[PDB]
Amino acid sequence: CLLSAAFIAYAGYFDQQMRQNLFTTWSHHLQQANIQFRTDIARTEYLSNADERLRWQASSLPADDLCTENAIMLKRFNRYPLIIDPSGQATEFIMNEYKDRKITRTSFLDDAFRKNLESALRFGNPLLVQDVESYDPVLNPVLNREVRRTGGRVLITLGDQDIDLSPSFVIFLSTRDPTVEFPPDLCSRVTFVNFTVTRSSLQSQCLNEVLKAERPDVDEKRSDLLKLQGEFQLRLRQLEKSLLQALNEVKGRILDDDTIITTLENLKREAAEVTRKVEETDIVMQEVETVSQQYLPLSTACSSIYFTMESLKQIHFLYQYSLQFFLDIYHNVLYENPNLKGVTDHTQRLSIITKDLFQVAFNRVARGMLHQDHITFAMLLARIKLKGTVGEPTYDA
Amino acid sequence: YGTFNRAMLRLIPSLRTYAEPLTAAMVEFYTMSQERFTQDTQPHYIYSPREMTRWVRGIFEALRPLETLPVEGLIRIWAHEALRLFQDRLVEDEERRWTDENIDTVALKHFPNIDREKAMSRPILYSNWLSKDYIPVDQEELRDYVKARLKVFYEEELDVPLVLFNEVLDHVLRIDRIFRQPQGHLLLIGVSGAGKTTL
Amino acid sequence: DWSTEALYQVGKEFTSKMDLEKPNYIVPDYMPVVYDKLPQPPSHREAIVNSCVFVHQTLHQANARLAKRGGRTMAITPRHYLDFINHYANLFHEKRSEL
Ligand SMILES: Nc1ncnc2c1ncn2[C@@H]1O[C@H](COP(=O)(O)OP(=O)(O)O)[C@@H](O)[C@H]1O
Repeated sequence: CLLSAAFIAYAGYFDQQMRQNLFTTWSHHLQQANIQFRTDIARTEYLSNADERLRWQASSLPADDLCTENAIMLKRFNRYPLIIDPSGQATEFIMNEYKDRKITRTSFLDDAFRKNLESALRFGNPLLVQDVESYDPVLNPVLNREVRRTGGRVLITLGDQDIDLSPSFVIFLSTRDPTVEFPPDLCSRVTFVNFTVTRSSLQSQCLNEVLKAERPDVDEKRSDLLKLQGEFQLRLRQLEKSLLQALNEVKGRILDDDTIITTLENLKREAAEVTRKVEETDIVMQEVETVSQQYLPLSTACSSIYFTMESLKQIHFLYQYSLQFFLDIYHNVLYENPNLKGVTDHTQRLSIITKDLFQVAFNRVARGMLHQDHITFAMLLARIKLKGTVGEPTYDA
Repeated sequence: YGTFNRAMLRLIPSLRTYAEPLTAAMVEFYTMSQERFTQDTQPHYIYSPREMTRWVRGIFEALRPLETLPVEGLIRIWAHEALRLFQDRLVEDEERRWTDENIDTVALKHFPNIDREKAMSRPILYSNWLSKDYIPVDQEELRDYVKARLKVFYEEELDVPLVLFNEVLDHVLRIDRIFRQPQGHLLLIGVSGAGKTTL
Repeated sequence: DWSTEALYQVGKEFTSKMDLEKPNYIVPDYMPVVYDKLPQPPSHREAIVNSCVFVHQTLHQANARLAKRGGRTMAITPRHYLDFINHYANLFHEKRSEL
């Protein structure tokens, strides 16, 4: 619980790699001090449930682990969040999650921003406020969660007048530019959650997608191991309570004994496999780790090539490329590859995928490039491949 | 300030003999305080004779109702005023220490025939809550009194709990001391959320 | 800003109503995060508070290192520590209740 609370309260502004570094530092310190915390805790799963996760997925949320951690932060928060989102997916998710509670949308530059504020405050309506760069100081009494008690009410001093707090007024601040800084007073009273993609986040995305496409057996097996923590344990609780219900309903009618025996056998079999799943918890980890390590160079190459494409803006203003463009390139080379049919080796398909990735990326990028910089992009791609490949000196000097 | 010190120590003849040593120690420390803590380090490291005037004024206010005070009490008041004037605005712990050892060594050098009561009583806390006048108080008695006052204040208004660690007590004493005088304008500077508005 | 002993004291006081295990708890601590730690081997509660203040110190160190490698860091305040303590209390109570 200490590790989970530290992750929720502090982490959220940093990217995936920095979050992992902080988590492993805290875990190493905790295990050094002989504080009993379960090892290999999946903070994504330990702080949520299967139904909530699938509802998030169905409510327009990406399948990335970073997005699930951000959703966890958006659910378990004591200070109202400031969603940093270069894209628009986070706002779509926050509307889809609070649609039933008539979530009102507004902006800090809206002339009727104030009216929309006490309007939601009076009736306990969740409010999504965007464009937080032009921050309104009038929210200071709200963000601080200051309350005054009078006659059994809870009043807030929204300006000179007073408005009742109402049961649930949850506000969501947000922006769209990742490269913005705020004064520390605002930063102290707000929970920072960041949706910005980086090298590590895109590397994780590409690794997950390539493990989903190629070698689906390992991907689900890793999913089974991750769900082994609480999902199966919780799942069999329903069968146990249904057994209790059947026992009280039958009132000891052994006459249709096979009936109860049926579910009894179930409570046997699904137990054993779960216990069985406990046994190979370790040995599966090295298998999944090795399979992931096999596909790691492709993910690193994907991250490097995408960030090279993004940074290609500095040569010429015409070289503008979006993350969706590289995602389309990756999906085209992974699912629409003419060279991948008729070959099934799990080690040649990877090489074909890498080669075709580089080739199709060059083809799709150079067509929007003048015929005096194709050599530059090809050289950058060759250097990226040389860094990625194993068995060759880097020639850094 | 030699004239000011002699007139200030007229409240009792047992302290007049030390007027010249007190002035010399007061000037020496100031010179050292002006030698270091230059402008180009932080934008508020200025030290004018206004600090000396505030020094002798505070000492005179502390000695106004007190009578028959030994020399060590006068040195304690002098050290307390020096701390409250020349190290409240310091921004790093190393300079706070530098000030502490330097005030200690200046007092030792200019007063080599005194007890070291201030050394053991390093906190050097003065308050007028427990006693009517401005008598130095113990850390724990002040903490208990502030705890009782906070217990009353919780139900009085702003029912938010606070913990009483030593820096809170020091800051409360400083702000009360500033609020006493009928010109007190305060500028609390620090990280947002450390307890400026609350205290 | 709050010092290490202030952080330890506020963590100790706010985590008082946390009915912590305090088991046998072998203590190979060796962590001098706070120098006012008990010379006798600290209990589970005090070790948890020390770990909390150590987490805060690590966040400060991480911010410093990030600022070294090209800025893009955001200030951490004692309000962050208070929120962390409140999250710890609420989450621990919720987890213990369901178990
Ligand atoms: N000594 C203290 N003990 C416990 N909590 C404190 C203390 N000082 C400040 N706080 C916390 O800080 C919050 C208020 O901070 P505030 O005084 O507004 O900071 P600032 O003055 O920098 O704006 C309160 O919720 C309170 O819990």
